Amino acid sequence: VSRQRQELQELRRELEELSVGSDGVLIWKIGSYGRRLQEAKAKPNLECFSPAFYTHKYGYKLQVSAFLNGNGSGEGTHLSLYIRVLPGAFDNLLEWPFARRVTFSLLDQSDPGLAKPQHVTETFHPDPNWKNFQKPGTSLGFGYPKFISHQDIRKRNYVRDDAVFIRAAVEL
Amino acid sequence: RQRQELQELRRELEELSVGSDGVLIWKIGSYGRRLQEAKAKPNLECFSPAFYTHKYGYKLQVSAFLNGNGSGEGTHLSLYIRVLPGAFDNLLEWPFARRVTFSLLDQSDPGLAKPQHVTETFHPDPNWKNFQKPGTESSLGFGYPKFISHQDIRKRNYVRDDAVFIRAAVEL
Amino acid sequence: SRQRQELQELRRELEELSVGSDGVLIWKIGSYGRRLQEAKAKPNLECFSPAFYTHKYGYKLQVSAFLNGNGSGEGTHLSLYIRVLPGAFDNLLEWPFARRVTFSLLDQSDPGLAKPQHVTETFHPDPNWKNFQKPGRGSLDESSLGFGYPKFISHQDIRKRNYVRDDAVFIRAAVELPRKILSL
Ligand SMILES: [Cl-]
Ligand SMILES: [Cl-]
Ligand SMILES: [Cl-]
Repeated sequence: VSRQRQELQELRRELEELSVGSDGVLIWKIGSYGRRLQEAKAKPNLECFSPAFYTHKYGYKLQVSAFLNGNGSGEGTHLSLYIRVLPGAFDNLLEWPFARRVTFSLLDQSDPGLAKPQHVTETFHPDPNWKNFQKPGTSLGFGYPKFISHQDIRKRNYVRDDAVFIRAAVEL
Repeated sequence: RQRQELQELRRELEELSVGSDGVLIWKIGSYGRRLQEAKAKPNLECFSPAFYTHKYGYKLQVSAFLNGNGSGEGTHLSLYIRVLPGAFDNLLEWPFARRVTFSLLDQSDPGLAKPQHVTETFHPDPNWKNFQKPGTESSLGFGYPKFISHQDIRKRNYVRDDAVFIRAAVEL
Repeated sequence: SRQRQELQELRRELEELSVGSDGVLIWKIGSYGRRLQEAKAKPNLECFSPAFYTHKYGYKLQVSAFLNGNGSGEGTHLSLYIRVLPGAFDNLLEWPFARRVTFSLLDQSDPGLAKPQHVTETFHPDPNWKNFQKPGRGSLDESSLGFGYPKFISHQDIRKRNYVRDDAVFIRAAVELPRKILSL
């Protein structure tokens, strides 16, 4: 029994090391949007987390997070989006502070052949003085409290089939 | 209980099945045994792992009747493809209209002699219901009931070490 | 047993997903100090990288290391080797394996503040080395195959710079990939 469980834990860890951006891109699907939005309205600062992902194979380990009902200046009125640098297996091989351009998008879920998608996008340029980007060891989220308002999110296909797509594109 | 813990990992592995520059290579092992099973069970269809054409692309699945079906029954290998519901469907153009190239690979040492692959190409038919957006008649896929005859498959190295390779290249 | 069979099937599926990143495998060897002491006590003690495909539908390779050395490097050097393993796509490939291989022991220094001085060896696989031949049966069944460097880096040199950092070493194997085609 102990062997089968240690085996499952080993495979789960292996799967997590396979979470890697595609040309620096992570697309995070937040399902059950309708329910999760009501949970966030009942509990201020309830945060959703993406799976951890490597920017590129043997790169930085990052994690996207979202407040469906918002946080800080966006609390109760906006979707808020953040990213964090996590301790990664290959940190000693990397340049510090983390200084890669990060592009956040909330995807417009429209068929591109029928209508041009109108994604909500913002490009983050890390400040080398912010502690957030320093080598882990030697949370620290960085992002936007007012990414998209509750009124604006209903104006395009940002929510479709009770799901939203958050895109984080890291310049490699 | 653990059947679903294992099914969670199996589902994640399926999400990691992605074409290499739009290419899926599907190995059908135990050819002799499976061919005999196909002769005894005419509705016996082999399925490839499901795969994404590209990261965040269309989810497809290749299938084969080793003893053939329809007009190829008992005389040919029949090859088909289907669109399956994918996690990113709302981001894609519909109907699926990307050129698909099927090849049965000649397993000849390329350093010795030029392998003579058996190849067919098609542009997906917009009137084929399965090429339309999933969720929006026969359960059969789209393809070739007469891909290669049983006489031709025994020539060259189409069957080698009791295995055949099916290649499906999707124009990205 | 049914769940145990399922675990081994998933483990095989995960191995098929071990693919180099643009032909690159980076292998982290943790607990370096302890493993060096174990290797001093057991001369044949060999560390193995996970098996990996050079590229999707490519060659299956595996890197190996003797922390206390093998052959001419025994007791004085780290020895590095690579071998071809039976892969699912072997019958579609050119044999013998002839793609350029570059081995590196990584100097774990921040590249932005100091130039890391990696220890490197490059080679064009010799067509006469039995391992680089197509994998696969005779009455003689042994494991002596892999080509390499018995004297990759000396024990004196590995203690310089940042080759060992946080009790770990990084071994890099970069393999030459098929060239992309372009129509003019
Ligand atoms: Cl730092
Ligand atoms: Cl995908
Ligand atoms: Cl150390």
